[PDB]
Amino acid sequence: GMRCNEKKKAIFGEDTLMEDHLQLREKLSEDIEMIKASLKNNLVCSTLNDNEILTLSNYMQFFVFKGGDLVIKQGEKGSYFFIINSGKFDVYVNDKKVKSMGKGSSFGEAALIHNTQRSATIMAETDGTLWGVQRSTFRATLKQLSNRNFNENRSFIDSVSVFDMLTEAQKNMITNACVIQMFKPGETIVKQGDYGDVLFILKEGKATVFINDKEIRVLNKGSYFGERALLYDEPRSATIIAKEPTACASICRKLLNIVLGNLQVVLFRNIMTEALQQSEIFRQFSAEQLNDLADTAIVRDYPANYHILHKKSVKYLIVLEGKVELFLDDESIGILTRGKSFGDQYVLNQKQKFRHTVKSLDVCKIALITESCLADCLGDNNIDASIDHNNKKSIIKKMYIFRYLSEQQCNLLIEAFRTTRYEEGDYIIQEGEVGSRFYIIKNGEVEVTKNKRLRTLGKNDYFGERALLYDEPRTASIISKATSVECWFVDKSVFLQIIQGPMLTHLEERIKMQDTKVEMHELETERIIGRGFGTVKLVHHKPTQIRYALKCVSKRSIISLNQQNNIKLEREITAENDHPFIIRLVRTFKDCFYFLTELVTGGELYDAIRKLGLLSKPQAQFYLGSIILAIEYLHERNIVYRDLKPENILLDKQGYVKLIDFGCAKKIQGRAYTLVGTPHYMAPEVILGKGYGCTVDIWALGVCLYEFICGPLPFGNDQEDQLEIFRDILTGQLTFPDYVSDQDSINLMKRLLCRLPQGRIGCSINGFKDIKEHAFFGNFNWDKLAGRLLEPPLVSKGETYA
Repeated sequence: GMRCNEKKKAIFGEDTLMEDHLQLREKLSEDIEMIKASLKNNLVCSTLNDNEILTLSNYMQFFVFKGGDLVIKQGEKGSYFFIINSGKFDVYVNDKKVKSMGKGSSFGEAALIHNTQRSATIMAETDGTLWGVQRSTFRATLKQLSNRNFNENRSFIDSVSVFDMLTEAQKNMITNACVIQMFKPGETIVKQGDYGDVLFILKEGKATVFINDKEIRVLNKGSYFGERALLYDEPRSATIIAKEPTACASICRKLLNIVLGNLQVVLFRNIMTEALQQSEIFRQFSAEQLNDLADTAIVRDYPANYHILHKKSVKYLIVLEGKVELFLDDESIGILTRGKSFGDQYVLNQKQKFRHTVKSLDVCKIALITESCLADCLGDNNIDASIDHNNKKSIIKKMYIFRYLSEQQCNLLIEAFRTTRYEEGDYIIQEGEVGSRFYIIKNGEVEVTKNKRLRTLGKNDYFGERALLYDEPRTASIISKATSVECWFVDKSVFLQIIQGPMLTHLEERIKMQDTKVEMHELETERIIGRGFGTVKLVHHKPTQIRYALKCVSKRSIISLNQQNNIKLEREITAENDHPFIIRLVRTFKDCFYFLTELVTGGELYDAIRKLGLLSKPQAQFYLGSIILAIEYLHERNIVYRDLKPENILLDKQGYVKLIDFGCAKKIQGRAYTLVGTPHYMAPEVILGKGYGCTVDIWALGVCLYEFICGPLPFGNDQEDQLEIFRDILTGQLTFPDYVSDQDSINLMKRLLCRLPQGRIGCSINGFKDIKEHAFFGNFNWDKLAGRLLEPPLVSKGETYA
């Protein structure tokens, strides 16, 4: 009997105590009504409907205690929330008796929001029992309720035909406008003849339809009605009455108009945008431009066999319904069905005579875009020139170098483009030579080469942009690899006449820092500039003499709080950020993790506002405006920041802002539920645990504006206890001091600090447009902000760090 000659591995606070007291107990009517009563008064649960509270009530657990047994200690980490069922319980703060609690009373309120160290000890005087629930269970139950409600409502949005032409984002936005409405047997949901404006969808139960007091049919779960009442003012065709207990998801037109705008206008824009984008011309148009074409297009119904067009200043034609046949003279050239379109030729050549014929094959609906309709869309009568102008604008607005310049700067630059032609085999650029030109390929193809082939570029690609910022050797060659290639080009001399010093300095310094492929051994630490988490060192790169910042995240710090999956997700977000008002990552290192970023030398915004005192309107516009662009950028990439506060905003050498610290930031996929952020800045929806998204940063924006204009924080300014901060956030009164003289500032603050996201400015389908166009910003040039053409509020004299 031989043995195994290997080896075999071995195996190895408040929740432990409540386990000793837990017992099974069937809940009666009297128990449920007590729970229901107690939760209706609770900070988080007061807004919840009966079915939500009844669900939460069921997850409560029975805990039996003897007189003298410990329930809660003072200084231990909190977790349970309690409702006293029987007996008496005494509260001893600092080993000193204060209150005596009995049947109906509650304690451990804060535990339902976050892990908090308790204040006092609760002891049991007589033999008594508690109804209890943990945080985990409570937050999980609130998550599941709201999340399933949302998913169920969205499926019903999908089953309703009138919403078919809404986008993903539009459907998700109106899913939140769904209100659940309960009807007992006998209750009439809608009555024949009433001008109602509400769609209804049966989740569970059945309801009977009555036209003229006569039963037509019965309606089962999934059946819906009132979709026409979201579009038009019309009487109800029927009287719908509930047969059994029924739950209805409902959408009112009033809320839809707030959230989405006019539903007919939005649907048509989507239909028209999709059609117009089939043409290569209108793909380059902006969303606004296409929306304008949709709003002003002439819509017409034609009978069959009608000459819609023959030999009229129509340039483009879209089939909304039916079929039309296209003719060149007597030759049929094709049939256009629903969604197809015609007119590329005439859109591009404004003055060209319409040579084609369009004839309806059946009864049809057609959208027509005229010459005036394009001119109004584009802002001038020279359609051919504007389309060319915009084609170029679309190309350069994708490049960092050009996309943040003012519109006036961008227009002048486009106008300065000159065209040249090349024979096949011509070196457009030769490597090693010093360039002074930026190129965009109009026609043909080119080959990028070095020392062998690297790439191939064609129509609307670009190259050589670095020559506008630097005097350096071309790292590659550009050989014309086609028949007769044409490039648009702009000279450096022209670029330098258009761009001004501050923007040029920003670009010079920013594009350079990707070139320096640094290594850890090439960095020398000058001084420390931050502490924590870890430490931030100012470092000096020996080869290039460029100065950087080096954050030092410790391994033992990250592994302690289990932030394993969060540091990798943080690196991803931080690396992808490429906006002028967001910190730019250079590279990372490991051995402790490291972030190498650009050096920001003008200190925190926390200190700047404290140097300035109360900000004037122009100063608040500048800083809040700057934060808006950074936050907008992140929201467009589905990133919620979650920790917006002045501490997390640095100022650069020129006085422009840099958003830092993306530890709390997250790539949003649906509704987020985790409680993160800094309490004073946290949005109500985060605290209430029913789901949130990018809208939280807009609340935070409001908190910042309040600090800027008013001085103190709007909620919990005096408070240190986190429970009392959240309370003031949830139910406190928003007030403004007597020295705040600006009506528009207060209006904006109130609407940014709207508790429910649906009524919050910037949280509708228009997004930040509504914030940017608010009267507070009436005299504010957003165009000049991004391009660094505004005097900032404060310019730092020398460098400044914490």
